Amino acid sequence: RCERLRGAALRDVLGRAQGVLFDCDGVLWNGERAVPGAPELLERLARAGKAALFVSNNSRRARPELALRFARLGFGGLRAEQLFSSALCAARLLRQRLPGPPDAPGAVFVLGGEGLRAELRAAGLRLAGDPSAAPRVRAVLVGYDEHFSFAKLREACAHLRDPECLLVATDRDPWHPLSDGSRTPGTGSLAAAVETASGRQALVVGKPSPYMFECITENFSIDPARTLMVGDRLETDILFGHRCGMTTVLTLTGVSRLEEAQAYLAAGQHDLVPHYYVESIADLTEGLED
Amino acid sequence: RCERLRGAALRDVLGRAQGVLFDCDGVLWNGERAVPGAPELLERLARAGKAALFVSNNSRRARPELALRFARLGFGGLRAEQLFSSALCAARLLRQRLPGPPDAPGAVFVLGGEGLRAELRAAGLRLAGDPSAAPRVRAVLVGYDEHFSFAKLREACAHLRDPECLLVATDRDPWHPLSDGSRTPGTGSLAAAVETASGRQALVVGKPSPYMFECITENFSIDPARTLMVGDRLETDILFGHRCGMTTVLTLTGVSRLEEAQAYLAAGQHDLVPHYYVESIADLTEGLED
Ligand SMILES: [Mg+2]
Ligand SMILES: [Mg+2]
Repeated sequence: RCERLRGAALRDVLGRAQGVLFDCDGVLWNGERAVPGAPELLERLARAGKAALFVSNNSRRARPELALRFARLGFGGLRAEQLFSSALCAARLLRQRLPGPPDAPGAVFVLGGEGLRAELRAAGLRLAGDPSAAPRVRAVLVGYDEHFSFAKLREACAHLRDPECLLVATDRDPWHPLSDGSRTPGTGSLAAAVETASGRQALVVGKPSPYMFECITENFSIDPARTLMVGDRLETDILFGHRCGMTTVLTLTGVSRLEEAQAYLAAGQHDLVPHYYVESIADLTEGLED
Repeated sequence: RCERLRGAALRDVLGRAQGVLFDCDGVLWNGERAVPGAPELLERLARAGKAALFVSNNSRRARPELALRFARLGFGGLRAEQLFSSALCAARLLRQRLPGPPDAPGAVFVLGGEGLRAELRAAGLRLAGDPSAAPRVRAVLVGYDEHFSFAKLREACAHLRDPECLLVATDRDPWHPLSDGSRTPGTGSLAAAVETASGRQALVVGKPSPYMFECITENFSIDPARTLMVGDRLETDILFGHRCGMTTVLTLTGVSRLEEAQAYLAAGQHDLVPHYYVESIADLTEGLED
C-alpha cells in the first residue's frame, strides 16, 4: 500500500516490532557520508530493547573490515556478529553444499578479490589458485570482481563443463552508485556473463534470495512477522523483505525513487512494493520516543 | 516439419532455389578441418548458376583475413564480396545510425580486437582510444573481446550513461566450440554483462537479427523465398532463416543436435525448427547432378 510512515502508525509499527534488519549503503550512509540521525536511531533501538541486524550484498570486504565502516561513520558499539554479508553467507552455503567426497569435499574457483577469499578460507574452504601440496574444482563463485577478465570467464566455464560443479553468485546487483554520480558494474553483471557463456543458472546467495535469511537465522532467532526490513532498493531489499514475510520500509536516501515504487503498485507487482516509506531512516526515531 | 533432405525432394528444393546462404563454422569446416565434399558442393553450385553467399557472426577478423580461411581450407575462387560478417555489418549499421551532428557524427567505444577495429575504420568511423588532434563517444560496440575486463565494462557503462549513446552488439552467440572439446565465451556473454550493468538492451547486428539480411541485401538482390539458409545452430542460423523468410537447412556437423530440433517442433516453437536436415552439406551435392 506504500504508506508514508509517521504519527500514530509509526509508533505502533515500531512498538510491535521485536527487531529491525537494515541494508547498509543508501540506508545508513552514502559514500563518505552518514545519514544524519542514523546512528542515534540505532542507539534508540538498543535502548528500546529491539534487535538490530545488518544485511549487505557486499562481497568486497571480509566481515572485520566491513565492520570498520560502522565505527568510521559514527556507528559505535556494533559487534561483528550483527553483520551479514553475501561474502560471509556465500562461504557458509559452499561449506553446506560442496558436492564432493568427505575426504576431499572440493576446491572453489572464485571470481573476487582478497576480502572475499579471506572469508572463504575463514570457513575452511579450499580455493583454486592457492598453493598445492591441481585439486578438483567443485564450485565456481562469482563475487564482485574488479579484476574480472575474459581469461577468468573462460576458466570459470571450463570448470562449469562438469555439471556436478556448482555455480554460485554472491548477489545479482547490476550496478552501484558512487559519490561523484557514476555507477560501478555489479556482481549481477558478471554473473550474467558467466551464466550466458556456461549455459547455467547461478545459485544466488544475497538479497533478494531467501537463502540470505537462512544465513541470518543460523545464529539468531528472527520472527519475520515481528521484524522490519529497511532498504533503499526495491528489487533487492524490498523483494527480500516480502519473500521472508517481513514488513518492508523503503528509505529514500539510496537507489530506488518513490515513483518506481508507485509504478509497481499500479502494475500490481506487490513483491516490489514497500509497506512503508520514510524520507530517511532518521524519520523512524520519533516513533520510539520515551 | 524437420524433413531429412534426399531423393526427389532434394532435387526439387535445390532446383527451385536461386541461391544459398551458408553459415561457415560447423557448416563448411570445424576448426582446422574442412567438411569433406564441402568445396565441391560450392563448385557444383557455381556450375548450376546458383549464387552462394556466406554469413558469419565472426567479429574477430576483418574481411580480408576472414576470406583467407576459405582458400586455406580448400575453398578456391571465392571473392571477398560474398562474405558478410557481424564485424563488417556492425561497421555499416554504425555509419547508418551514429546519432551526432553532421560536422562530428561521433566516436565509437569498441570492445574488441584489432580485426574489428580495422573494419570500423575502413568504414570511416572514428574510434575512442585512437589518437586525438576526447571526442564524444556516441556508440558502444560490444564485439568478441578476448581482452574484456571489468575496467572496460566500467568505461562502457560511463559512456552509456548518456541515453543518446547507442548500445550495439555484433552478435549474441553465448559460446563457441574448440577443436579439443572446450568452449570459448561468446560476444553474447559480454553483451549480457554490458546490458545488465548499464540497464540497457543492445541493438544486435548478427544472426538471428533481421539486420544481418539488410546488410547482405545492400550489395545484392536476394529473393528470400527462393534462397536456402544453411547452418548448424538453431538459435542463430535457423532462427535467422525463419525471420528472413528463407527455407532453412540444418547441418549436423556443428553445434545443434537433431534431438534439440525435434524437441522444439514438439513444443511448437516453429522459428527454431529447420525445414530440412542433412548430416553434412556434402549430402546436398547429389541434388544438383548433371
Ligand atoms: Mg542498499
Ligand atoms: Mg555456425
